[PDB]
Amino acid sequence: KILLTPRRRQRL
Amino acid sequence: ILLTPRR
Amino acid sequence: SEDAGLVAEAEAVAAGWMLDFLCLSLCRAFRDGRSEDFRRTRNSAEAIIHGLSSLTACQLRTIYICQFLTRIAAGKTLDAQFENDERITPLESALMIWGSIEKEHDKLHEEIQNLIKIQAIAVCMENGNFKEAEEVFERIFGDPNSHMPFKSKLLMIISQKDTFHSFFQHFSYNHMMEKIKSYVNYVLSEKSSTFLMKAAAKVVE
Amino acid sequence: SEDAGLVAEAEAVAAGWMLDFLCLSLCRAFRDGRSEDFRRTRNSAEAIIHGLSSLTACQLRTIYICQFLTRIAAGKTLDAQFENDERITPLESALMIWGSIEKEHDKLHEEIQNLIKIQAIAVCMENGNFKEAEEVFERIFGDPNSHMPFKSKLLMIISQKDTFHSFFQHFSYNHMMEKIKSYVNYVLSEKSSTFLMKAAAKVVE
Repeated sequence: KILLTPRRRQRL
Repeated sequence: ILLTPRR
Repeated sequence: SEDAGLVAEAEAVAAGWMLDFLCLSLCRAFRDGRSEDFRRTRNSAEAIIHGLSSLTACQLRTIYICQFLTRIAAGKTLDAQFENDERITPLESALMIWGSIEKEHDKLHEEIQNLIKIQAIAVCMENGNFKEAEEVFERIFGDPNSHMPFKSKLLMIISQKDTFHSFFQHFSYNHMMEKIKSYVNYVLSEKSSTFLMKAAAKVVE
Repeated sequence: SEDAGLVAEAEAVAAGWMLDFLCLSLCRAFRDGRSEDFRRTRNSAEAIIHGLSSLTACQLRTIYICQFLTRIAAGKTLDAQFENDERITPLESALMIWGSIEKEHDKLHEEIQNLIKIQAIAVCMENGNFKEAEEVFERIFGDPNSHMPFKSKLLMIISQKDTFHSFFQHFSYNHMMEKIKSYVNYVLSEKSSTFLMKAAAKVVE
């Protein structure tokens, strides 16, 4: 689960 | 580097 | 002294103190615009939260408050992903969080909710992301026939497909931040006296 | 109405308090073989260290202890790099920190030191890295002053690729761990009186 830090939509 | 290692 | 039970009870208490202290620090960095401090405190808050093995209602609210601030701080970063559904923008994620706290303070809650909804659409429109604005709108305003505050105004704006609208100058990103900073001042008033900070403050007074 | 300077000084003080508490938690997880707690507490201590504004001798020592335990726990992980020199293996790194801590070089200290040396070699050999094992021996046992009963025997065992010799069966990883855990118990007794843990123990007594 994503807590305080996000991932990048512009990846893979 | 403190507690968590480089790979 | 190393009675496992008593140690477990003590570590829960100490983790609550640390969480409150870190929320306080995150709030102040947020308010002050201390971007690097905010990042450091965020990393610490995140680790401490991951280490918890139990949650009081107060701790859950504090976690929500930290999550809320990190989404808001990233509100103009349309590519930051805070939900498993990669479609959900940061301000939409902030809205979802807000829907879990401060409900009992209905006038401030509604005001901040409305401003976030407005800017969730504005950040897409101002980027030229007209289709995404439409999709955000659909997600945050539910059934097309349902009525909600500012909804019909925002649909008119989205339909006109322009990166600039005067409405977004009045209900601006800065205005949203200012109302949210007001809520942050409230969290600060409640938490500025929590155990760890109060103890630390007297050491340096 | 708050003073930004006193706040920042207070945050630096709290960070030192949290450092001490997290070290204690790290030790207990180590001692108890609680691997996931160890990893999570490690992450927390790592983030919290960035709240310090200076470093006292006590705090450097505390960080050293945390660093030591993490290298030891990662002892079998030849994946992990803890030093700029990519050749230094985790137990070698542990060894370096063990010689850095301000502490008495007694019987227990020398004993832990030599057990780590032995295991630094044994894990290289367990991985069929016999050449690495010789290089490790050279680094840690090459000094004429670094004496140990069977020091020569150890090198011959390496040279003959005798990974499963009785020497290694006896001076095992688990044997090393029991001696280190014994030292960890001492740190626990020393540091259980630090501010945060003591305050929390009082709340719950």
